[PDB]
Amino acid sequence: QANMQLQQQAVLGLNWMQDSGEYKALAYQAYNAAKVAFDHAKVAKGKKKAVVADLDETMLDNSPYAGWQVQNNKPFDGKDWTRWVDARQSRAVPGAVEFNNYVNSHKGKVFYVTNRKDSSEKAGTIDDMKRLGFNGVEESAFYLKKDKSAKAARFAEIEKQGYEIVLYVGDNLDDFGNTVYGKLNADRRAFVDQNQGKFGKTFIMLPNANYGGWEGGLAEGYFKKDTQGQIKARLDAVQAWDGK
Amino acid sequence: QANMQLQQQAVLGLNWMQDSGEYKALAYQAYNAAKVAFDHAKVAKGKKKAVVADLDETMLDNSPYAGWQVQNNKPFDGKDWTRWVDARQSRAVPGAVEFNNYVNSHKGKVFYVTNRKDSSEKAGTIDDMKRLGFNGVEESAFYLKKDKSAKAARFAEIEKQGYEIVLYVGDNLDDFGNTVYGKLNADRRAFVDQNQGKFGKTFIMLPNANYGGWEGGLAEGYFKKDTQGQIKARLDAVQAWDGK
Ligand SMILES: [Mg+2]
Ligand SMILES: [Mg+2]
Repeated sequence: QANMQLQQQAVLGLNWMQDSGEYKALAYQAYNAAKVAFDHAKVAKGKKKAVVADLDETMLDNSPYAGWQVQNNKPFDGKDWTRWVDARQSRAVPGAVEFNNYVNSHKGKVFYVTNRKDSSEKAGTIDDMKRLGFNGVEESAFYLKKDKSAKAARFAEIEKQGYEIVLYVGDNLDDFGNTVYGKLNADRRAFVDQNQGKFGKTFIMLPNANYGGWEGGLAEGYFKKDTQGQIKARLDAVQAWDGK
Repeated sequence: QANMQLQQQAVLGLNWMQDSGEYKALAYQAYNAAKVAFDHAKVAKGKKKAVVADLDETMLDNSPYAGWQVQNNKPFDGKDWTRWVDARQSRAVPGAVEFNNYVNSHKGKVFYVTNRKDSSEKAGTIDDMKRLGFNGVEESAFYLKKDKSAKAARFAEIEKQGYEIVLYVGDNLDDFGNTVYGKLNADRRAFVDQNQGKFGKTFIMLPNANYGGWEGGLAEGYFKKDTQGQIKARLDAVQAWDGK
């Protein structure tokens, strides 16, 4: 089964995210930097300070779903995902709760801009965030996915309400705007070089070695490929020393 | 072959580190935070400002060696590693060169505290660092491994010369001292919680989902286990949703 080959390729990165103190230190580092950024942020007169935050693998830890995929040789499946969301077993990314609550009690507002589905995944999402200790998880704070996965228009909606976004937190570059949405990794890397100065300042990164826009970035039409085509794209992407 | 199963488990994390703009953004974020830390660092009168930096997967990118392991189903092998080092094809972790040069030209000194071998890996190391553009790669800047892998005694040696280490940069928690050297991941995670405030400040983390002290941290005597025992430890470490 090519599906076993596909999920086994995630095992080491899953181990790292789930078990290592290194992963946790990177989460703390991101949220420590995010606090400094928020403290220093200067906002135009008339505006209120907003922080925009992605959820999955930024504030919520869905690693148990990945653990289930590995154990059962399952590729991603939207219906399996909703059952996970409704299981209400999401964990918190280290640092995230304390950061969220800090912002919200110090003249800011965190907005959750997320591609969990507004229709079917809102309830489990809000339940888990309350349980995990996030302050300000009222409906109005959430900009969940409707039709589009691209996030900029939701950022814009927030700006329409007299907020100035002072920072953006995410594990995916598409959490920072639409510049490289649906683009291959060369373009995505180019965006990062162009915006080098913003990282750890206006753009706050969380680590995610398991999935994301970088995965689709491995090859043209990657997500439309079958399991074998996806494995091939992963393997063809490998940069290797010749052994000499 | 269990050895194929072992290296295939690294593929996705290797793809991430090698190809994603996200990895690069995390490297920039770490080095942007490191610059802020260095700018603000206050040192006791009489002392000179030191920065201590690990090399492999902190300032030097050895991902092509990992790419060769995957392509050839090879576990880690010290002799293969030296040939890689002597190949002189090391790449630079994004941000690292600019950070190193900044410190060294602004009343600081970067010291390279590294477990590349002093005897046999020094020459290739220095060659690659000069080629990559690191300033101050004279012999005296390097504290390469002799007998011990633990790093604290080398940090102490630096402190003996009238330096105060203002920050430490690494991809491994053992790059920050000896508190959790050779310990399992629970202890390692506990260290991170105890030192939560230092991350992105005094302790600067780089991402490494491919290998490290966290790998040995998966199980008691992990590095002494055969390939099958190591795969088992990885798999047994997986935290999984029950699917309901
Ligand atoms: Mg996310
Ligand atoms: Mg290292």
